[PDB]
Amino acid sequence: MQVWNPIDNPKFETLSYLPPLTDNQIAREIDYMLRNKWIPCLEFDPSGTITTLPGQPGYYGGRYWTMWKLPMFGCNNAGYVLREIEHCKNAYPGCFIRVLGFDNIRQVQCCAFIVHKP
Amino acid sequence: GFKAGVKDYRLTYYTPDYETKDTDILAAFRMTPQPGVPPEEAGAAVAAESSTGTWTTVWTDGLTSLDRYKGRCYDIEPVAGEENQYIAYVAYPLDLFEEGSVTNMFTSIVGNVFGFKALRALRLEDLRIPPAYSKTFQGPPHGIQVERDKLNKYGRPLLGCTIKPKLGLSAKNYGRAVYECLRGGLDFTKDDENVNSQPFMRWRDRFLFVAEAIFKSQAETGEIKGHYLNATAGTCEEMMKRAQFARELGMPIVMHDYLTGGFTANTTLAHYCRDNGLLLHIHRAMHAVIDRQRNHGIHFRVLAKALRMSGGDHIHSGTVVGKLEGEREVTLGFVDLLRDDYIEKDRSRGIYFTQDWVSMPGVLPVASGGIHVWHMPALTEIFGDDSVLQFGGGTLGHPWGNAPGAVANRVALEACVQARNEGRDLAREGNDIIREASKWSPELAAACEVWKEIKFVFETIDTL
Amino acid sequence: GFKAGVKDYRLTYYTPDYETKDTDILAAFRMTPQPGVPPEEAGAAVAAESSTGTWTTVWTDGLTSLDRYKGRCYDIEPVAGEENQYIAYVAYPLDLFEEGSVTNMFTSIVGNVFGFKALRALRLEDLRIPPAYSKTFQGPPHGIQVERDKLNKYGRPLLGCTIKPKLGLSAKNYGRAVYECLRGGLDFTKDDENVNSQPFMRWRDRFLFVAEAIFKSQAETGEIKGHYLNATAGTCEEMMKRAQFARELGMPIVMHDYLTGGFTANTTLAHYCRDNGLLLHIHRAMHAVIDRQRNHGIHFRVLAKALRMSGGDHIHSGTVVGKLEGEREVTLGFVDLLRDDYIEKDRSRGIYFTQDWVSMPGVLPVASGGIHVWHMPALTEIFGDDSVLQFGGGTLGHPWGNAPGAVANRVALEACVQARNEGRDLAREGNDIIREASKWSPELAAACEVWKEIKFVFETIDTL
Amino acid sequence: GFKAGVKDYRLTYYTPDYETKDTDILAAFRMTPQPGVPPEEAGAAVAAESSTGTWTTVWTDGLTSLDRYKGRCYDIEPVAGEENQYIAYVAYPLDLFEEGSVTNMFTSIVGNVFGFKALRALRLEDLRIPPAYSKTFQGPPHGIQVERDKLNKYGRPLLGCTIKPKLGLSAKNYGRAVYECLRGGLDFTKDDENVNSQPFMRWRDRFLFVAEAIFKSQAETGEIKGH
Amino acid sequence: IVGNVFGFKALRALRLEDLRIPPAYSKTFQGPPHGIQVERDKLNKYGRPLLGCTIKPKLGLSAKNYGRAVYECLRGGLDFTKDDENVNSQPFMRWRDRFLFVAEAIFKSQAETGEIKGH
Ligand SMILES: O=C(O)[C@@](O)(COP(=O)(O)O)[C@H](O)[C@H](O)COP(=O)(O)O
Ligand SMILES: O=C(O)[C@@](O)(COP(=O)(O)O)[C@H](O)[C@H](O)COP(=O)(O)O
Ligand SMILES: [Mg+2]
Ligand SMILES: [Mg+2]
Ligand SMILES: [Mg+2]
Ligand SMILES: [Mg+2]
Repeated sequence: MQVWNPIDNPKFETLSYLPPLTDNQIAREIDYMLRNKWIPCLEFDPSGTITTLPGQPGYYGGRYWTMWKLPMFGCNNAGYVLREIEHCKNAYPGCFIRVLGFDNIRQVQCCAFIVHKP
Repeated sequence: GFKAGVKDYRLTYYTPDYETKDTDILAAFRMTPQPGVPPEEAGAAVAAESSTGTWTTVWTDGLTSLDRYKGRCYDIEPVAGEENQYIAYVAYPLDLFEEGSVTNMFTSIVGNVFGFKALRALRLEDLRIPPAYSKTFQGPPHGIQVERDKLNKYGRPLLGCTIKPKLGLSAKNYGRAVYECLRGGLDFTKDDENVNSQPFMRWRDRFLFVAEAIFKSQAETGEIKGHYLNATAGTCEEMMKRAQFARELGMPIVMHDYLTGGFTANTTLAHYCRDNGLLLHIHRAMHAVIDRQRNHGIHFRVLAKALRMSGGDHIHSGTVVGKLEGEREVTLGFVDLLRDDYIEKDRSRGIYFTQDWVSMPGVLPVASGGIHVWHMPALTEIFGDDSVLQFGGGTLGHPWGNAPGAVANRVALEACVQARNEGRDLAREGNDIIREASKWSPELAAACEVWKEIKFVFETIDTL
Repeated sequence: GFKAGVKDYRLTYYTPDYETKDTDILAAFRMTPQPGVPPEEAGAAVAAESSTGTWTTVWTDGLTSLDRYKGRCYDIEPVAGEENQYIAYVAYPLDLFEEGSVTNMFTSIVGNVFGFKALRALRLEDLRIPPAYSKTFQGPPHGIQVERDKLNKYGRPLLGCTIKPKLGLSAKNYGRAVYECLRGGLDFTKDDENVNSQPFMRWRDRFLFVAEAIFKSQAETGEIKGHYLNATAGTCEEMMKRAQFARELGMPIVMHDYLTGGFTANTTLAHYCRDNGLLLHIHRAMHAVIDRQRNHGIHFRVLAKALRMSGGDHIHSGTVVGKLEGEREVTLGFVDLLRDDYIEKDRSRGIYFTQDWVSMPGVLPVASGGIHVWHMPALTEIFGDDSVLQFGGGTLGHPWGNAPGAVANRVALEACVQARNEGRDLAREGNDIIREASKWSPELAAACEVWKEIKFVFETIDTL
Repeated sequence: GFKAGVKDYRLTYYTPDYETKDTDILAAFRMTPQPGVPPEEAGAAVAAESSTGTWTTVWTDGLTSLDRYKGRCYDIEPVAGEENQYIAYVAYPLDLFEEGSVTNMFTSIVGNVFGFKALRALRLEDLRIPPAYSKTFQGPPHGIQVERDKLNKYGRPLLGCTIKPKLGLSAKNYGRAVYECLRGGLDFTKDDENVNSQPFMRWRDRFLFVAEAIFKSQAETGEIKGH
Repeated sequence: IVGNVFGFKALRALRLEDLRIPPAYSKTFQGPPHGIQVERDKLNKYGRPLLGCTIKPKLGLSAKNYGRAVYECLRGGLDFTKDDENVNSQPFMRWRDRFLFVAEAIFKSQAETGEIKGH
């Protein structure tokens, strides 16, 4: 028998229960979004906590982050998304960073994962 | 003039050359006449006694127009592989139904014709709802897209678990097995269908002990969590009281059994849940008394399209491999009717008509019943994302506890998602993926060894 | 200790030597196992998954007492005249049900076991309700004896008629065919099951035009009259609004369809009707989708005992001779369960248990569905007094009108009552009585000549 | 991609070859363009600023589908007997309106386009309402046939009269000129449009004095009366 | 004043220009709820005109995308934001879902610049 640790063990949603992500396995999740005609984007925030309200169902605080420049409309090669992450990392070396995708026909996001931690 | 007596049914209600309108409801029946009865008199006797008709002539028929208020049979075909079996088509005018009622439609179409002395069997397969009739319903309270945004969860299917034993636990022990499950990796938790309010555990102090575990497990992992609370009751005044106490505590979701509770009580809860911001989960109980046999009853593909009109955000839909009966092609056919906006005719899956929904939101399907970690690659290829997966005894039956038994259910799903979105075959492989994954996780190699040789294989009864 | 794995069902839930208590609920099932499954594993798999049980072992079983909260099978017998068919008996503890709910009992007993992969059929026949469980229900609002005193009618069965055509009449023509029927000799009048509120006739101005004919026909003959108003609707807020406008006008009786409306909505109308002094009439619609076939479903003798506990003053029960299917012995067996206070075991009529009702009021049965004046002597010997008889097309299809066609239905009943309470045989005779009576009444000789050669004779499907 | 600037209206909203659906609302306009403006730019400038459109390009247009939420002009004809006058046809998708509101339809179709600097006149003539949109309204409370049956009057037109002078009568004199009219052969009587509640006659004691004349004139001729 | 006289057969045109309301008739009305001076004091803004912006495209956006184009506008220097005149409650965006997603952006943009905001 083994015991799961309850102290100082945060998690960050999808893909966060697997071993850490290498640089190769990152440019395989972008070629899957490009093969279905979706639109990449970037975000960053200094904190990651969640707050509530006394008696209002379905209201949570801390779900919006800040957008880097603009969505990349009409992008075909995966070498530009990788270069923009490096520009984002030098300006704010003390924030989290996330990668998103957009489906414009059903109006809903399709992916999300973390690429940098403070 | 007026002439009293008895007449045949095929002199008014059998019209073989008729062109239908785009404002009509259509139905398809499979029937078996008794010996000595023509296949057309029996067909005309089904349209007559559902709209306007009786066994004799009356004088009040001449005070109104009957060709304007009558139903009529227009097509009959024989089944291949049966001496005496046929399929009949019937059309209904629009001005016969009340706007906003699911009760009236079922009272009219199926209320008296199943028990005639001149028949041996009858089954209803499909219906068509014109866009001019579905615009008078509210529909699902939120939908699929408005529910994925409140919870902030994108890119993978959702996960859950139900609490066991079914009955016999107290109120403080019931909420201690919720915290350990939710803190290990799951998203939801649930009551059983028959846990309402009973001498060993009353309803009001369970709602309070469950709400204390969600807050403690939410501040420890940094993710949003929830639990379905059951609002089924014996009267409406009691069902409305248990829905107002979940709103004061700030809970997101509730439950209801819509076939033993009724269709009138399910359209009031749906209206309440829209005006106050709650989510609704629907459980199909007592559905196999009607749906199981091939030659008598109502198919579930018909009971599915009434829920989408009445209102709901989730629904159970069964599994292909498990302890309960189901078929692959029929399931793949009626999931499409639940999730999509335009569906075409495909007789290889059991669809008789073309259906449009003119922008009504879709519903999420739920798969449950006797499934463990070896079925993971097979349940991801059939349903994909946009679905919910539930393990009740495959979580609480782990040899180490409730929390270790929820890490093995999340690692096995993420390991399959990563392999799928890389270009691998989830049908030929699937054993190798789990076998490779159970090498850096010691909680998966333990669950992989107790349920290694468990399968359910029997014959099927329906067979399309 | 705790040992994880999979076990057989017959190691805990099969107890062949058990003596039942007088505080237990009992059930009888007829089943058909799949090839390669012992008849005792299948019986134990039905008791396990209805109270407490699942497909694997869990660690929380040891936090409570299981022999105290479990169901168990104790008797199995084989059917004579079949290879693969058996009868199983199951007992349930009292602390498993919620007091005052018909919904909970059906959710527990029949919610998941009908669709197992290791079965081909299953049917429920009977139940036993101990006196310690039926004392928590209200029951019928008034009863049989409190209803015969408000109306001042003693010594003969009651009479009625329904209005045809089913759909397509306006609101002023609908109330003109009521006055002519009620002024000729009838006691009641009725709507059809699918007349709720529709573009050709809305509900609020029909309630007003019908109330004007009752007052005019009651002051002309000096007898009390009535009409069943239909209160079925799409939500509860609208069903509760049509019941207050009937009380505001001073009407005695209303209607409801309790199988397409639901069990939760039928227990609040019953509570309202007791608190405000109204009478309730119940229509069994959509009942032959479940009850018709011999090897799958639920018998109507079970659905009657739930209505008696939920609440109602009338109920439909079918006829022996007509256009709908029924059997003499089964009907004579389940009428006794509706009208009496103590009933014993009789396997020649289909009763498996002994039932006691400890002073709950009875319910009146109603016969309808395609009967004319030649069936009168046969319907008086079977039911006697304490029943209702309805002729819809046998009244409105008379060659002279609505009022002449209601004198012939009253003369024929009184002529049979007088002959019965004189010592004559109503089975050998009955033709001579009608033939003698149609000599001082010219309205009976006219109806006796249009329906002389009309009978319904086909084969029966159930056959006890 | 995204390119900022100003563009013509006839590059997206003028589709001369389009076949309409049976689930669409249709409108007909008569217009008069200002000098130096083609008759096709002006037509496309009316469909654009009623559903989706503005005077410049924005970046949020690419987050959704625009051919699915846009209105479009499909037919233009000239009026006979006028140098500068035309008729334009515009179609609207169904998912743009709220069910059960007459306010929303008029706010969308006619709310801003009548006061553009590049026009001199504009008039709306007709509309078409599909059956899938009128089924969400209640409609008339009773109708024509349910009202002739409550009053028991068949075979001839109805008759009425309104009371004069318009303003300046007291509450007791107002109700004695009703009895004399109703007892002579009329069926109805009426107030004027600007009699609500005023210092010379308040509303609550006029409702009572009028109800006393109907009862007296109804028991004298044996016919139903009203006001 | 204007209910029947515009459509007489003995006229071809008619237009109304002005009116005069005596002080003995306007004293029976309530008037503006707050005014100009009671509104500049609740917001603490003196010495310059106010600024705003409306959201485009007019119709066709969802409820989560509608509220993330409000935060970016309000955090850059504006004071107000606005709906379009024909955005009430429609199949692509219902009214109760939008009132909640808009209220989440105001709180996040008000705690970052230290000024009062609205919509
Ligand atoms: O009672 C049960 O069996 C379950 O709680 C599953 O428990 P386990 O995971 O322990 O088996 C589900 O409610 C049924 O599967 C519903 O069936 P369906 O969805 O097919 O209608
Ligand atoms: O719809 C009908 O047929 C009836 O109105 C009878 O009309 P008629 O007298 O004109 O035939 C009755 O509701 C059914 O008989 C009910 O059946 P049951 O009581 O057997 O359930
Ligand atoms: Mg369950
Ligand atoms: Mg009927
Ligand atoms: Mg006037
Ligand atoms: Mg505007």
